[PDB]
Amino acid sequence: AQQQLNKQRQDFERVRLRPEQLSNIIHDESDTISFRSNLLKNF
Amino acid sequence: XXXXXGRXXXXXPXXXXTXXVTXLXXXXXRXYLRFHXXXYXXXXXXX
Repeated sequence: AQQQLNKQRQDFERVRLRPEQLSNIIHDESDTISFRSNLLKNF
Repeated sequence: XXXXXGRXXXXXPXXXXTXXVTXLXXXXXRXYLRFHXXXYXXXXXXX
């Protein structure tokens, strides 16, 4: 019964390695940097 | 006719450098591994 261990590993890893999205993922600067607004300001 | 002394020579047809040769005697005159047995879920699964 090595398939049961594999199913358990799959269930664990699907929860562990799942990526966050449209949520607490909050980014720093250098991610939310608008190039257009800086170009306009410098113009 | 052409046979000579018991020899049967009869069956014969009768009718850069440019070397000359004598006639009648020519001489100059698939499968990719699945997870098990690949060494994980054999050290794992904290559930």
